[PDB]
Amino acid sequence: QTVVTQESALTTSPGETVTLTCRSSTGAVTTSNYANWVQEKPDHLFTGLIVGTNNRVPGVPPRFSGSLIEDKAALTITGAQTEDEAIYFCALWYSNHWVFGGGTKLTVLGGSDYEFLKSWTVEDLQKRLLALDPMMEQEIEEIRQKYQCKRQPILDAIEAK
Amino acid sequence: QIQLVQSGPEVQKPGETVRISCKASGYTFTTAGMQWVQKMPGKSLKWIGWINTRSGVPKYAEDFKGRFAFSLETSASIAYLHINNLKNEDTATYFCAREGPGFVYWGQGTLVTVCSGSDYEFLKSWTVEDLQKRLLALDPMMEQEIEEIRQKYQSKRQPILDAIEAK
Amino acid sequence: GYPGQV
Ligand SMILES: [Cl-]
Repeated sequence: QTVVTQESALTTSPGETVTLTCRSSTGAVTTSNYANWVQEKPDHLFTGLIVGTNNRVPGVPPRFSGSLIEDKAALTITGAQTEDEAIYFCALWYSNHWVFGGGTKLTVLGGSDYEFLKSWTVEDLQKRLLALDPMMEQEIEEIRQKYQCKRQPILDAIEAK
Repeated sequence: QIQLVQSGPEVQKPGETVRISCKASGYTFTTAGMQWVQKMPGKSLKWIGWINTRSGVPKYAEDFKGRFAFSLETSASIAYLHINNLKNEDTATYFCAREGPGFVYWGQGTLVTVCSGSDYEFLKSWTVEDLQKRLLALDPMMEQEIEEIRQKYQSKRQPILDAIEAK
Repeated sequence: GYPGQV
């Protein structure tokens, strides 16, 4: 019965502040909803950002913060970066189950900016480079399995003649 | 350093059973609970439940308790999701995610594809020649999707290679 | 507060 509602889409530009909100159809969001914010990038790559209303997950940059504003949970990005273009989902706890919002597609104008990579160590860059290989192979195998399902009814129809 | 690594994609037929694994590293496995989440294609997320890794006691979402079950192999730092009597609507990407409260660290996701075979209805009326043509036409479609993935990942590697080369 | 295993 409870529905959690987020803006379907927002656009920002580099360095702006943007606020995403998360509303409960039961009434006000409170700390007892332990609001979460998580980020999805391609391909179905999720990371945690905030849990428990305002606790920033280790390693998440300080431009992300969580709060309650006017009976909603809110994620504020103070100084958006192009790497923040992603889908943001909230989740609220209601006594005995988690309920997710529908997600907000955040667009960041300005194309791709890779200056952040300059601050990484060569070791961490090499690690990120290698980590792309399992991601790629997983996507390829998923496609193979999609086509296995497309082929099967055709093979069955040929065999049934 | 904390990582959750899930098993690979699975393709199954309705009525079958699947087991998805989630191998944890970089923290003491038994000190934080493991959540499971379903993301149906194009749609948002549903919580399946959690399992307490200290006590083994699970908590399930109502819609999932009949055919979805959690288990642990604590000595291996693995949490499992078991789905029995698969339905077409179970086609989705499944994630494990560590507490908390909620979803702090996420596995990469495991796509379970339940093949419906719903084309078989119309395809049975086709000649073998038309069926064979359709079967063969799937090959360039698949290979072009795969090559597009390869090209997409090449474009993802380049900024990283350039940053390495500038050091 | 939250009854999960944190
Ligand atoms: Cl042909």
